[PDB]
Amino acid sequence: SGFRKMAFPSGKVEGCMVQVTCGTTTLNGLWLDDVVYCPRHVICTSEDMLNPNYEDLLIRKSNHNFLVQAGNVQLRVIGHSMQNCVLKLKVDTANPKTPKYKFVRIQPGQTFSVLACYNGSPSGVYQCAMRPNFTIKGSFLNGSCGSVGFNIDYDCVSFCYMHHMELPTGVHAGTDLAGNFYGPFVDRQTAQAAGTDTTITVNVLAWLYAAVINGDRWFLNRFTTTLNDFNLVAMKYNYEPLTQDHVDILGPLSAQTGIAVLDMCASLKELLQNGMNGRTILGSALLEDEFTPFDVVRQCSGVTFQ
Amino acid sequence: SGFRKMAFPSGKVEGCMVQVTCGTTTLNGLWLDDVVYCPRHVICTSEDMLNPNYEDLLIRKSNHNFLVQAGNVQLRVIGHSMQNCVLKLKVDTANPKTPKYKFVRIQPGQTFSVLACYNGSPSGVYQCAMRPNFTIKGSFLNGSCGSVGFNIDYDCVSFCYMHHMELPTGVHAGTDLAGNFYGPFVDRQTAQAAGTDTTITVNVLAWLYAAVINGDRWFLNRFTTTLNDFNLVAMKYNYEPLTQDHVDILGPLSAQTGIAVLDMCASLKELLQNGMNGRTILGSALLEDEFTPFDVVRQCSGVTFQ
Ligand SMILES: *[C@H](O)[C@H](C[C@@H]1CCNC1=O)NC(=O)[C@H](CC1CCCCC1)NC(=O)C1(NC(=O)OCc2ccccc2)CC1
Ligand SMILES: *[C@H](O)[C@H](C[C@@H]1CCNC1=O)NC(=O)[C@H](CC1CCCCC1)NC(=O)C1(NC(=O)OCc2ccccc2)CC1
Repeated sequence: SGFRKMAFPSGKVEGCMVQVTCGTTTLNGLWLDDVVYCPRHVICTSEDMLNPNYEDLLIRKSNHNFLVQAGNVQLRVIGHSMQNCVLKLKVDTANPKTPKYKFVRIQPGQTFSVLACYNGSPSGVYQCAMRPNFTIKGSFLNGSCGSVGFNIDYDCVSFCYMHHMELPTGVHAGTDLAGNFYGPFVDRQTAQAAGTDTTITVNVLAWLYAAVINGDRWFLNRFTTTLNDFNLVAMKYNYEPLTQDHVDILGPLSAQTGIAVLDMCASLKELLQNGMNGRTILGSALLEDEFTPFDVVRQCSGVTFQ
Repeated sequence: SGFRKMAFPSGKVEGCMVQVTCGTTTLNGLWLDDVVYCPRHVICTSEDMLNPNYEDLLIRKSNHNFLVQAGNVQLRVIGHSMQNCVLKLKVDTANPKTPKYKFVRIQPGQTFSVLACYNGSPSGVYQCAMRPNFTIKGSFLNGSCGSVGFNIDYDCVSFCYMHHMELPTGVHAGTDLAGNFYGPFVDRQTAQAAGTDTTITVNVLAWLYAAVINGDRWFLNRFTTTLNDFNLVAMKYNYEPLTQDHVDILGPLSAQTGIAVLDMCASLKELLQNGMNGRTILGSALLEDEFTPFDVVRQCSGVTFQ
């Protein structure tokens, strides 16, 4: 038993991290087969940032302007191209450590692990969610751009995030691995702000099921609620609407614990209206929303990877 | 910016995990050079558990009774010995993935990353502290024994924990890698209980400094306190005594933020006496104690590893 904010083992991704230097900017790249992926703002200078035209900026570059360091081995760049907001540097060496992998664009509410890196070297791993407002609440300093977020399915790494920038509220914005920003953000120094966020309802409910699986039951009650009457309460507390599809996804957890999904919703209702009254759930004094239903099942049943 | 409960990159440890099967018991081993380390209760049967004599149990074993699987390659055992509560299985193949490593026995209050494993395959990584009562609040199911906890210093893995058992409160007990239990626990099915725990004061203070570094300051005040008068307050709230050595360790964080250690203690005093009044710190509604001063400095300055 026990329940922890668990990240995926990072080894398959660590073998892919490289350093990319162009001009006065250094950041991380992701090396898969003979391509290094990195944020295109690496080609920016301290006087391009206001309104760059990256197409113009890139046509002025030569391959030898890109300095790619994989540990203590320089990789020679033999071609480059831009895909949305990511740069793809073709190098003459295929990464022998390349895992089985996919690029995936995730939905808000989905979680992933972030391997934070500086100068191509990993610093740490932690678990994130894509917030409903398409930011992530990460931990990123200067130099961390190009760190990636990922999930693992048995032997396959699904890359879903690469880091680009920090917004004025101290939250983070980035792209999928094909260079498309999550949310309305752009890689340009202009007025940009996160916008109002909401709590991921289906995830809170999953975490309440995790609590029950692990022996916290003080928050349960005998009541039920309808989906409609629940969402009327969620609306008021800045919670995402719960859909029937959410209810179906919570089916396995409902069946394992014997607590119908709508009964768990009635418990969440009372927690929202009454607070916890100085009590904790799974070591938290807040309602936690960065565990998906799949995360709960993975951790409570012991799924492994290869 | 941002502050997350960050684990070390797990790749160097993933390359060391193996499966150890003896009789009807399967668990994980740690493969370093030509030795596999695993909990000695692997030699127990479902009718030895009450009061085993492991010396007797082990002399009855043959090398071929130990089935060691490193992925889809069986490793042949050529010798075995017992060191305290760990079994050391000598195999005919040195692990080519063996990192630079140390075995270290940590003090209560120190943190580490746990690579949770089943059948020799990693499941996830998360950050723990050794509690003052020598338990850890982990996430462990049947089959997870032999998972290890570790820290990394630049290129060296310092192994500090290997998992053995779960106590009746749902917390976890285990050994250093030389087989010595943390705390009074024994690998025997008898009445054992964690005992009263306390909050790690020096770590709470470190985390308050992390909050200041990251822009939460609402909890600061103009007051100060003496060490004595602080510890009189900590005593009452089941907090560990703060020593002068703790104060010295918090020196760098004090100097970076400009907030004297004893001034931060006065802030912690008021938080203990008044609560947070519905406010959060670094996304928590509780005072967090599983970040050491070194953890805060590592994450806020961007230390990497190789
Ligand atoms: C890359 O390593 C780095 C990481 C970043 C540093 C601090 N924390 C982080 O996560 N990214 C940047 O430094 C990034 C570079 C620019 C991105 C846009 C294209 C030009 C390069 N800069 C930022 O993170 C910042 N913010 C920003 O661009 O967003 C909008 C904004 C910022 C400030 C006021 C109003 C609006 C912080 C510059
Ligand atoms: C190994 O993989 C496994 C992990 C453990 C299962 C559930 N969560 C976990 O962390 N360890 C065990 O199953 C372990 C085996 C025994 C250890 C002692 C020597 C014989 C083998 N068993 C336990 O974890 C348990 N508890 C225990 O021994 O502690 C004292 C106790 C337990 C129950 C009542 C009173 C006192 C749970 C059996």
